[PDB]
Amino acid sequence: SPVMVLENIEPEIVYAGYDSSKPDTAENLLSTLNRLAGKQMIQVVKWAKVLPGFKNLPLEDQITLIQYSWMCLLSFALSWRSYKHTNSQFLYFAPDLVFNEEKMHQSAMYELCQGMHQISLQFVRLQLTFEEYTIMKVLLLLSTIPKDGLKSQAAFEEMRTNYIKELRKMVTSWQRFYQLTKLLDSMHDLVSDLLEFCFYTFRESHALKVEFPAMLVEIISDQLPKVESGNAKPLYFHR
Ligand SMILES: C[C@]12CC[C@H]3[C@@H](CCC4=CC(=O)CC[C@@]43C)[C@@H]1CC[C@@H]2C(=O)CO
Repeated sequence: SPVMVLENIEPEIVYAGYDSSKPDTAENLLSTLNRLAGKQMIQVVKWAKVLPGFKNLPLEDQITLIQYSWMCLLSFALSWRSYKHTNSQFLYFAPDLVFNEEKMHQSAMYELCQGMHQISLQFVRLQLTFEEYTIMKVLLLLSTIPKDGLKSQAAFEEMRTNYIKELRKMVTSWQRFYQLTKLLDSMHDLVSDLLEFCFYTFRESHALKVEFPAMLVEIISDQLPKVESGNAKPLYFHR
């Protein structure tokens, strides 16, 4: 049943809010992009809190998972918007913020922009259906746990596996499932890339003149303060 509920809960529109006009170099794209991230998060939490099964684990587990997987979320989402609106032609961050080989170019991010684009590209080729995306997206929320587990760990695995079963239910064949689960797996590869960059732009804020809101502040100072190592255990799907 969930799928139905997911269409409903599937977050809406979010504006980045960039007073575009004068030269927009690194110090410009990133502070607005971060700002953008800060607003979508308020949206992701609103989304997750009604999710089937997930809304059932105590508030502690819920927030942890959102933290260890926030980057996957937003990035996976960027791909879908880029794919739904521009046919993947571009990276649709926000209605008021679209990227062309020029924005990616002078965003000081061209390389990661290309990676997130390579994802949207896989969406087109596979011609992803909302159903698939919505379920895959829950799988990303449920894809990176604390190396040592969760309080409601047992309840957690049954849940995720159920969503697995659901995605395969949706896939109804085994090749499709496979392509989709392999896509999500690869995501773990991109996200680690996006995170190390986000982290060093964090640690080197003022000096690079790249600001972060406050919402994203309390999250990164929490996410990478010690996990820049390997206490963040992603849960792949294949080998
Ligand atoms: C965190 C980040 C700015 C904000 C974006 C993130 C990439 C994924 C993403 C996709 C979206 O659809 C909205 C903003 C955002 C969440 C970037 C990767 C590096 C960059 C920085 O490191 C900024 O200094």
